[PDB]
Amino acid sequence: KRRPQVKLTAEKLLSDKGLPYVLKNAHKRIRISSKKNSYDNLSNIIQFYQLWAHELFPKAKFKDFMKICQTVGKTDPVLREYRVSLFRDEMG
Amino acid sequence: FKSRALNHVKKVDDVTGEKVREAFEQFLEDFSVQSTDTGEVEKVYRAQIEFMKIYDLNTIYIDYQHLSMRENGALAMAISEQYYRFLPFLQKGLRRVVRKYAPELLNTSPEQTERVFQISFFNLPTVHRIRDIRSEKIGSLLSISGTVTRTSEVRPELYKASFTCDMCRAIVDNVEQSFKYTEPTFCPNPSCENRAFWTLNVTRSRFLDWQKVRIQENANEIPTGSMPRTLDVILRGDSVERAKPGDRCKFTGVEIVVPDV
Amino acid sequence: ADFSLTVLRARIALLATAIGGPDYTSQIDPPPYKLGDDCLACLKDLKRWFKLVDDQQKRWDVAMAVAEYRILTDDLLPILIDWENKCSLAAKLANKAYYDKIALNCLQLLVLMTWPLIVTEQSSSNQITLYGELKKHQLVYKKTILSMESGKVLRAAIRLALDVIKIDRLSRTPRDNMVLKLVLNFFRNVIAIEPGEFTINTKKSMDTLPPNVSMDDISLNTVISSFHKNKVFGFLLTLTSSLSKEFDQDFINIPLLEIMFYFTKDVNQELLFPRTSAGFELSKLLQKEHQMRKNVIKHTSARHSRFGGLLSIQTPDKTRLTVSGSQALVDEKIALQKLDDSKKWNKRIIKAAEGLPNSLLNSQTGKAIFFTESNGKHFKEFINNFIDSGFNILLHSVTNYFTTEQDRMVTLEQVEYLLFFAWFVKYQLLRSKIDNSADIKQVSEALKEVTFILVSSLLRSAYDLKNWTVTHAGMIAFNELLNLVSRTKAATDIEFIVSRLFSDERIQLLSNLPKIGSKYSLQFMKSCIELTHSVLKVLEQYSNFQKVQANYMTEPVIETYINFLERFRELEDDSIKKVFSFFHRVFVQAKEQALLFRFDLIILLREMLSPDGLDRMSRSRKYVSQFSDYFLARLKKRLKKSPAWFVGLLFPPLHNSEVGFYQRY
Amino acid sequence: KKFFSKESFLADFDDSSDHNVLLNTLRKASRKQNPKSSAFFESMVEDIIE
Amino acid sequence: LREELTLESLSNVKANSYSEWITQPNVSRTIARELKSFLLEYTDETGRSVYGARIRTLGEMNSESLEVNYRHLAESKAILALFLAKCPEEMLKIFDLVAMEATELHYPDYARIHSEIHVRISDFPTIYSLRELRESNLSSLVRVTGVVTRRTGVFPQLKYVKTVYRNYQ
DNA sequence: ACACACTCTCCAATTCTCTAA
Ligand SMILES: [Zn+2]
Repeated sequence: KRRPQVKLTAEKLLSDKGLPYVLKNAHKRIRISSKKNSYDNLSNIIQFYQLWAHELFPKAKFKDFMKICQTVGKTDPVLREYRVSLFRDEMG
Repeated sequence: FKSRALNHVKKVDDVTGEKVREAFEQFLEDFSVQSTDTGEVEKVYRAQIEFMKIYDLNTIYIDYQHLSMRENGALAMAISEQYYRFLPFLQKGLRRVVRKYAPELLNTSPEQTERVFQISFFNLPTVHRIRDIRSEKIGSLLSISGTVTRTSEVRPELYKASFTCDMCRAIVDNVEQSFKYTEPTFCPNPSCENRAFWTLNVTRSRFLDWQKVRIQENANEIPTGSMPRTLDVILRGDSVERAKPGDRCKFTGVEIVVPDV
Repeated sequence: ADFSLTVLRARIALLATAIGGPDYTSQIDPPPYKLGDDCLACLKDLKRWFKLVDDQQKRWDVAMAVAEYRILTDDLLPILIDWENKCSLAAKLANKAYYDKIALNCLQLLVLMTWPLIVTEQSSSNQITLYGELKKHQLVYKKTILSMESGKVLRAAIRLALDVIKIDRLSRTPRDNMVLKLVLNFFRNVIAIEPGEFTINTKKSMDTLPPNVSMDDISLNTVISSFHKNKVFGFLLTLTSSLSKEFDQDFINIPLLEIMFYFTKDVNQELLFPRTSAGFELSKLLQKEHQMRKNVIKHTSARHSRFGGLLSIQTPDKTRLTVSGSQALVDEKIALQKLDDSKKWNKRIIKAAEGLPNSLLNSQTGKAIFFTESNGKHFKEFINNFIDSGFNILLHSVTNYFTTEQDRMVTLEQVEYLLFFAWFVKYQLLRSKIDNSADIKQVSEALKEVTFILVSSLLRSAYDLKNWTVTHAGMIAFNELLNLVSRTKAATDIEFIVSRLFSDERIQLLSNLPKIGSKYSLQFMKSCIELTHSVLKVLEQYSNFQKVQANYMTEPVIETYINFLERFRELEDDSIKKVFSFFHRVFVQAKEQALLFRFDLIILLREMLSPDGLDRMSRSRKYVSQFSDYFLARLKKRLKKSPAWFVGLLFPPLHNSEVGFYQRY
Repeated sequence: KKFFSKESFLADFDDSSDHNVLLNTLRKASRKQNPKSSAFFESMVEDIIE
Repeated sequence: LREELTLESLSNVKANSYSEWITQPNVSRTIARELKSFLLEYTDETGRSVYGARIRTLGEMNSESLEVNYRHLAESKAILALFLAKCPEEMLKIFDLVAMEATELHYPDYARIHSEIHVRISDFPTIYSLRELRESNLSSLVRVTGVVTRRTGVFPQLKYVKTVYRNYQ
């Protein structure tokens, strides 16, 4: 056979390298200010998400990363279990 | 069969070109200078078109001063700085006016092919030396002077081409050349796939007259301790064989860039 | 066989000379043509070659033969024009029947050869083979017919009509009425022939104007000039306006619909109203060109392309990247963008309409067609007199036909009706917006109850069977009716009509419609948006409302709005005003903030708001920056109150009962 | 309001109100222009006679 | 196929170009009949048919080239002269195939002496130097004068692409 | 034999459609 293709998958997201890093650091990473423009602060938010997306899975263009995430995010039950777990933690 | 239309084909269009086209149209209509002797509108460019009709000519001469004073000069600026972009639109503008006032000129018995009009300009503001040609001015409108040193014989240049397939009875028409001899990409009949063995139909295709000439700097203009530079110039249409070796001439046109074919 | 084929071609060629010829005694250099004999049989047999053979075998070979021997251009036009000019001189003074017989039968062939072309999966392989070439020859036909003596054959065709206008309807035999159908059937073709559409067999993934044809020969501009000089517009105007008085409506009023479609098609109404001028706007456009040039310059390095050094960028966790070029040294935004731009893949992509001629339904209409001044004023005069004279009487007849015949319809007649309605209603609204001499009463037949039912029924039936092109046109027609209603309410029965228009069933349909738009072409989504704006604005001025607005707000509508909004480089200034009006409605008024916290919106606002996209001084930036400020304020508040939304922002919202309620609020 | 009636239109419809040398030479000549072949056969038969 | 045109019917070029009109079978047959009728019939003022007298001497010298004066061809059947000036490469093929019929009328079995005859045109009524030639002259017949500067040796050349050759220089 | 240009083929990745809980 030819070599099988490599893809983004929920296992990467649920890995310790994955989504927990964002929740462990996002409060410290991003910072808005009224003292800078909308365009300024708006640009700032995307920095962290871009660098994190590269570190996670360098295949593809940033937009493609988001739009790929939509499919697995809506379909996989284990990922959804993790997400309802987050919002239960806030219900705790 | 899996027949399919190019549903998506609707093209992108340059608004500046269409506006320049139908502004140059109005200039040709109504430049409306008064008579040399009296305060009466004469409309010289319409008269020049009528003159061309009388003698079956193919070229029209325009004065850059007349264009400079038109519509606060913006039209003259667009023509001056971006001649290579706007030359087809100027041709389209003139074709309509000649149709309107002298449709006998549109053709060159069986059917008669269309006349390839030539626009010409003169009395530009300043003349450059061969030593002043610099790559920042590529594609602009200029005028140059020097002494002729060589001329080539007149040769036919392929302008528009037409081909027919060997493996099936099919024809391709109005193929566009630019700098190298160029041929079709597919057999248009889907019953055949042969790309080879095209032949150029010399009757249906169209040619132009072409001549190469070579010039060098005027001796009285050479700077201190230096020697004269040279340049190659292209002549086409009704201006071939006008130049003579050893004479002094003034030229106008656009400078271009030619590849390694 | 090939020899049988050429035998028929030769038979035709001999018939192409038995017809007659000009006179070489004449010493008149040249004279006109001169007439043969058996020529009745010649014309009749040619008619048989079309009907009895080519139609029965489904070929178009016979048409190829007559095009080879140039019959139309060479004989038919001078036979007709000589008949016309002879009878004209006789009328100036103020067997002959046989001459008139020849005039009739030449015209009927002109209709046949210029008849427009249709291709399907049931057309013969012969026709499919010949489609592309006969297109070229019909283009030649259009140019020629408009050219001869500045178009004088068109006076022959209307003189034929004038014979049958002449004497009372009470006398007029069925054979007689066919002439009055035939003449109008001719002008439809002459307007309908236009430059070809390229088509190929999809076996492998890898212009059609002939050498004697050009655009100015073929443009709609030309056709206006040609009809005006040759006295057509008076005929269409007189004939349509006295239509109610006992001309048998049945024979005329569909052909006479198709004309009005076939040259309203490809005009934007604003081009007919102005709202040195050409030179002034050209200079302004050159300023815009300079701004684009400035944008390129701001991304251009000072020193040359081989001077360039090398750059390294270090992340958190001490890992390093490499990028080249001299601007990357100073601009991190550019370095970040340039870094991702190298990467190869793009996800491959998905794609609604076929079978009918180019129109508003499947082309970008931000592209005018161009008029002489005399043409502009003559066209304005023709349709203005049409509207003030003919429109109500035409619509009343054609609509009370179609209610009795809806089941039998074909896709084209549906798309004609819906794009004749739309054009004329909009143009009148615009004209009276401009000036007080105009009035809205002129188009007022559209509102009465029968037509409202019919536009509704077309939209209904088209939607259910998933026919998306009729659904698209019906969307355009139903938009205008609502627009006209809001006009008239800004001045009795109209409220009754509203209440019936906004029964619950229709709200289900009109709510449903933007949701499916996400898949389809850029026009479809734009129709959905403009209809939605109108639909909500009427019900705002009804005063029910809270039920209806909550019906609209959900994920699959928002998806469509963003998917449309990101192609803003192609769209108008006005449409973006409409989109942000809707986001103001979702975000501020309804207070359903949770829909828009989704990442591909946040990307979009950077692109569009950057020095990249929307101009620094267009009115759009006022709205956009005023929106984003408020957006990010509310987002700040939400994120600090509940940090889980950092992982929320990537994904759709979560539809579980127990956690989802707190999630959304 | 307009009307554009029939009877007006019928009434108004009618009342309203160098190879350049050689080519011409040959065209005009073309427009202007067994016993006949006996001279040929006579030249053939003179070989028999002489 | 069977029917033929009149000479007056050829006054109107009916196709989109000259070459595509000459090459049609009925037109070509008409031209062939007319050329043969000219060659068998043209006379001096004294009668004394010149071409019957030239074909006679063609065999007397065992020759291969028949010579035709252009003025004679322009003096009657003028349209054929016009077509010859416009499309020589077609017209001369038809004219050669007529000349063989005319020569075999004098000398049957001349095909055993030479298989094919060439018509030579003389006294073409317009002249250019090597200055005045332009792209419009392409594929037209021309008449030119000058000095012969250089000459190659004679070689054989393959005639058809069993084999046949011809001389070349 | 050593880089290239071009052709051919198979296989699995992807999206679309139907069914039942
Ligand atoms: Zn082919």
